[PDB]
Amino acid sequence: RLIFDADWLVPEQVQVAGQAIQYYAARNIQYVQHPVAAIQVLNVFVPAAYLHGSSVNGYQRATAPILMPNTVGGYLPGPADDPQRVTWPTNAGTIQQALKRGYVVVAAGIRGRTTVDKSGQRVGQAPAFIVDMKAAIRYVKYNQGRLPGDTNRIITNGTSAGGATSALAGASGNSAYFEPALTALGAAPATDDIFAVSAYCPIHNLEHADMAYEWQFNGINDWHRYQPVAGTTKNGRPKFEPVSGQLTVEEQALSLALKAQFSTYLNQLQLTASDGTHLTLNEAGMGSFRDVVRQLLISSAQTAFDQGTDIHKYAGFVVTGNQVTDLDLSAYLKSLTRMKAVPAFDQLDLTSPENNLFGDATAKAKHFTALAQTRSTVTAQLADAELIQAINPLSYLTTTSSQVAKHWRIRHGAADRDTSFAIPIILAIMLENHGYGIDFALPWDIPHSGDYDLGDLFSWIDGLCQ
Repeated sequence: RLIFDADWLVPEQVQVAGQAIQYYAARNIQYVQHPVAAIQVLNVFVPAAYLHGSSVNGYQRATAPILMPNTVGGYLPGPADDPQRVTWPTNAGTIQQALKRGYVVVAAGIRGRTTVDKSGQRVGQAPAFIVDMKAAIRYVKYNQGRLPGDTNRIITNGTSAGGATSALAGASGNSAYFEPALTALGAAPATDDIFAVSAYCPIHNLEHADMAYEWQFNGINDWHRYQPVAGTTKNGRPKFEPVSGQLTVEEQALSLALKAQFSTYLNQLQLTASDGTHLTLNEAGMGSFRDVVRQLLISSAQTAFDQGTDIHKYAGFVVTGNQVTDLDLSAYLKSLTRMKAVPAFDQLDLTSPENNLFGDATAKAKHFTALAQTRSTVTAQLADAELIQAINPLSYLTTTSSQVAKHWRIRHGAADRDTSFAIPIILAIMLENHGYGIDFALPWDIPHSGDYDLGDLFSWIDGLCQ
């Protein structure tokens, strides 16, 4: 069972800039013996050359990297992708380019917070998303040789909640916490540690995201965002409407308290500089850690400016000659604007996507922080601490309960306000602190999105594999 049959691969082609990309596809493959939702299937795409004993970009059937992208967003279900898919959500263009690059692609469907089983019961809440990702990885590795590509070169990719999925897969290789769930699903008898991690704006470290958000936006009392509404625009993308508001005095009080506590949290992480010096924040949110955030934004501006991009758009920067020499971070942030209210993730009334993510068999949603549980405005339960810890990529970096991928590439746009810049920065520094390879950046004027720099992503991948 769960044996991949190469006879399932059928010839296909997709046009890419007047150039035809030939490949083979094997679709809707069940990757566990006992699935609980229709979405639990995966698609396999292989450059045609690998069925001819030939090569592509230096790769061959036996050596080709296996890109495993997911379409998870908002911790909702993520259907198995396809290079010919055009319906939102999709990263079809990335698969097209990957195949052209010579990569094998296995796109697995992933359960989400809204997924229900055969009796109408919720079966997609935490930790379903990572369990499915692992099951798919195990299916791939179990089928080494049968499936084209090098199973020792699996590289996950994802955006937003999907970025957290990718990061978690890389950080929690062969963790025993997920064995019971994987066993129940009848997942393939193989490992799930991967080669590398690609993650765009990973929405992770949820239990500390509210504190990080306020450390960043406290003092900015108006918020602005677009909320999805009924109806869809081109290719299934939901329609959106602008919504804004002003923080109540109570929210402002909560904001200050959350920002204050971020100092304690950040300091106890014991993050360090290359020379071992401890990064910190004072009671007012100032300090060596704040300088790192400032410098990343300065570097972001410098990179864009160096390539001919005009950076006069946001406030706060100081330019001397051709160099960005300083930044009034508070000014930049006000210019950027606040997106979410307070708390930004663990809402007191349990109405956020994250609250729903932490619901379970009997609770539609739960709190995942002591603060929101204590100040809940509705009857509520606090999610299991062990579960919260288990889905936080960071938990595995300060311990030895898994096999962590050695290569990481993380991106978070400088215009992305879905979570504080501190969130991805913490992951990046912690990875460096524990000896793991990390390529990190805050791309100038890039919003909450991903897969916008394929040239660099693939160059990074080829660098690791060649």
